[PDB]
Amino acid sequence: MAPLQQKQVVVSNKREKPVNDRRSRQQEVSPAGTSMRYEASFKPLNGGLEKTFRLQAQQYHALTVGDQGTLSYKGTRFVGFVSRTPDNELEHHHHHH
Repeated sequence: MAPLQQKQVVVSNKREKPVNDRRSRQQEVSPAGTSMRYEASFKPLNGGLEKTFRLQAQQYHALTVGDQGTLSYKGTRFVGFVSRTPDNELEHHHHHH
């Protein structure tokens, strides 16, 4: 059993660490060049090592760096990120233009 552990974190910086596929069964690192899976660093407000989770391009485009907000994770397993003010809470339905 695992409850949704939610704590407010800082989206500090984007990161990119090289990846290797599990099928390689490598006994060594040996990066497979690069990848389009951009990583986001979630820093705990109470101090600690940044939680660098790997995201897709479409996913990284969904959040903003600097946006302090709630993080929903279960241990080391990333579930979802909860922005305080999502895009549509700024981009409202009533416009002048």
